[PDB]
Amino acid sequence: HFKEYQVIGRRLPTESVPEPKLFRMRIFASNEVIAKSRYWYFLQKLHKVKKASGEIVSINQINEAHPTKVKNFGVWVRYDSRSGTHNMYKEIRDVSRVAAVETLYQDMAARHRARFRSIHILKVAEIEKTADVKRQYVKQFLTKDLKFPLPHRVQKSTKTFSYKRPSTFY
Amino acid sequence: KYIQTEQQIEVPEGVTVSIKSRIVKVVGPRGTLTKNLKHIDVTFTKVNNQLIKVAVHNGGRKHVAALRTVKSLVDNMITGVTKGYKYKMRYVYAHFPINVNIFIEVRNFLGDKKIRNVPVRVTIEFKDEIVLSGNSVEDVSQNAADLQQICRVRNKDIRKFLDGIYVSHKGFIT
Amino acid sequence: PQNDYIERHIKQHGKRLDHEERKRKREARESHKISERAQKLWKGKQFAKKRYAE
Amino acid sequence: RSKRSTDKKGRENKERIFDEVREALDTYRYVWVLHLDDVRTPVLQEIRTSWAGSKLIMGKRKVLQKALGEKREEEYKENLYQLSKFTDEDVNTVKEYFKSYVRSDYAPLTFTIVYSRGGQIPAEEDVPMIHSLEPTMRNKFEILVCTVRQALILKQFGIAASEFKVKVSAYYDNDSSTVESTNIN
RNA sequence: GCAGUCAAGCGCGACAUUGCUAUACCGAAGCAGAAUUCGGUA
RNA sequence: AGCGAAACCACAGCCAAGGAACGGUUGG
RNA sequence: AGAACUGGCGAUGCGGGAUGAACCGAACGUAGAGUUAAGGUGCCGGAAUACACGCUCAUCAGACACAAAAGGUGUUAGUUCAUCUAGACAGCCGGACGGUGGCCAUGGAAGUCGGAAUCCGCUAAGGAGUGUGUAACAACUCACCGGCCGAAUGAACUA
Repeated sequence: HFKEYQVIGRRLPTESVPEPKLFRMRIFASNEVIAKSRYWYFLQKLHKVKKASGEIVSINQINEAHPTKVKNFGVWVRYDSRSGTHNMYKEIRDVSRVAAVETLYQDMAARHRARFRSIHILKVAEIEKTADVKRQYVKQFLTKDLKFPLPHRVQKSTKTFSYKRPSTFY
Repeated sequence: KYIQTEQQIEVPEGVTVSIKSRIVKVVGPRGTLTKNLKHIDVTFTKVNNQLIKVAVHNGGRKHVAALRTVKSLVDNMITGVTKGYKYKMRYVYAHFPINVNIFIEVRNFLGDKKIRNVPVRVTIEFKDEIVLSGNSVEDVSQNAADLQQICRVRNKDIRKFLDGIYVSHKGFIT
Repeated sequence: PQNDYIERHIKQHGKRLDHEERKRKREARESHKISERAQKLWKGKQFAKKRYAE
Repeated sequence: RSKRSTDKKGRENKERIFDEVREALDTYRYVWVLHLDDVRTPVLQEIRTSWAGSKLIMGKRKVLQKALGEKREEEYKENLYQLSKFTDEDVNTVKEYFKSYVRSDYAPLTFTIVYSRGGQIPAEEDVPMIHSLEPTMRNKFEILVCTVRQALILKQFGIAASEFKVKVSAYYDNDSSTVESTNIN
């Protein structure tokens, strides 16, 4: 289960430079250690700050404001694969940011074969109104009075032998 | 992935459609036509007793192809039942006259002693032209195709030799 | 064997009744046949090279 | 993958035509809405060259309506939207020309049948049909045929026995800002 | 092979390109018939 | 009918893949 | 082929890997209870025909880095542009002109057997012409627009 963390670093302030830029970003990780490692990697890559002169001011966990509210999430993702790195944008209809990022990671590992090692979450934002969604598969669930069945349900059997010839009707 | 895609079929007052498991039956002035679609995996609904919907849920392009072709097949069946279909073929020969006797037998085609026979699956009626009419489009069309395909001019120039029977006109009986 | 006999016969009588429809159907089917050959078939390598050159 | 495998004008031409229509509306003494049916181009060019004081302003119907004014508030000129719902010549002369102008063109007519003209003239005067078009007579024409296939057959034989006349539904006055009913055919 | 133009991309680099050195059954051909040629199954 | 050996003898002759041609675990 | 430095072997059993010298863990007294590594959990084989998200019909798939640069009207996801309620793609109908049959070439070739430029007038739209076709005209036509049509469509690239 993923979790959202906030990490800030200001590169061990020295003489003549008190309170540096104080780089701030949000990191999604399953634990504090992984969040700190990802923050260090992002600082090394995007910025010129390394752990040699770095410092973790504070790490905090951010909880989604409305864990029971359905939202459409627009995520900008930059990931690396066998080919060169390129930007990517996707839209996810989920309830919480953590679930949306988890689904994005699962899709990337499934379709693009990209795993957590080479995936960067640039930004996660909520789409407020309809007709701003640019993906058809997300617009699919926005239709008014959406009703559909669940044909051919895969019923589970607790016994090897069943004297019923079960039907998959729903 | 499409959550639900549906196609509509009209039901004229002169015909009645009874729908059960995928087997489909049509009744009209010209007779009754029935077909089996248990391998197409589509569902039907009675929305207003005058229109028939065929829909597929959670089906992709592969399933959408069958979803759409179901409407075409049902429309073809309805048109055949209401009005029927007519097919015609032309007799062309250079030197050897072609004699056809109704099973349909072709004799004296390009001076060939062998008599080519095409079983009848559809009716035969009559200029030097044949007329084929039947409620089922598939039956009459296949009969015409078989009639055209038996007159193969083997080991001969295609352009120079024109003898044979070919499909010429298509339309409804009405 | 005159200067032009097949052409003269065609002009006098004409082409086959279904020549146009058959040719159009063959042209239409060639599109699917190209894909089938690409996904099928030394011969396959030669076909791929020819397609790339085209 | 697996898809259905001179240059186009574009929106710039539409904007230019809209501006030209606006200029014609605000410049020409009289404005007419020609609801003309299918017309042979010589007819249009003959009408254009008949008088040098008029311009045959045309374009997409929606584009022309927008220039005229699809709404009362969007009208380019007062009461112009009514016309939507280009000649400096005399109005009476223009309407007389519209009501009297007539041109030959390709139904109540009856045609009995081969030759190029279709047998409307003696065999000696007529010429045999070109054998290259023989497949057309069967595949499309299916072949008396008269007492869209009939129109196509008549056009193929070049039987221009019909006639066409320009029709206008309404006329608009530039300065007066009003629409006069002049339904003619 | 040598030497030059290439240039999707990454001074190197794609398709072209310039000087020497058996039987049987199907599809196509200007197949008029026969005969013949090219491709496929085997 | 009777008398009567010797060479040789760790283990031995139904076969399929691969364990330096090494050939002597999954199947038929 | 021959040399210089460096980690295992060699003197070495055990589990895993259909078996295994260059593979992983683990380096060893005889026993009982318990927890694990690599390796595994449909049967042979002791262990879930576990969960969740997507992908693939393969007529010799798949579960093992060279021949791999490219091809496919096979499929699922992304990037850059064009059109877009001034009417998106598509399907039908209509227009698709005048000098003109441009110049040369002419047994006849008028846009389409050939050679060289490609204009004006225009109209919402005509390449002195993208094709079928005739010894030449004839007839259809796409590109170019309009009308009937009603929402997203198209071109090129990446996974």
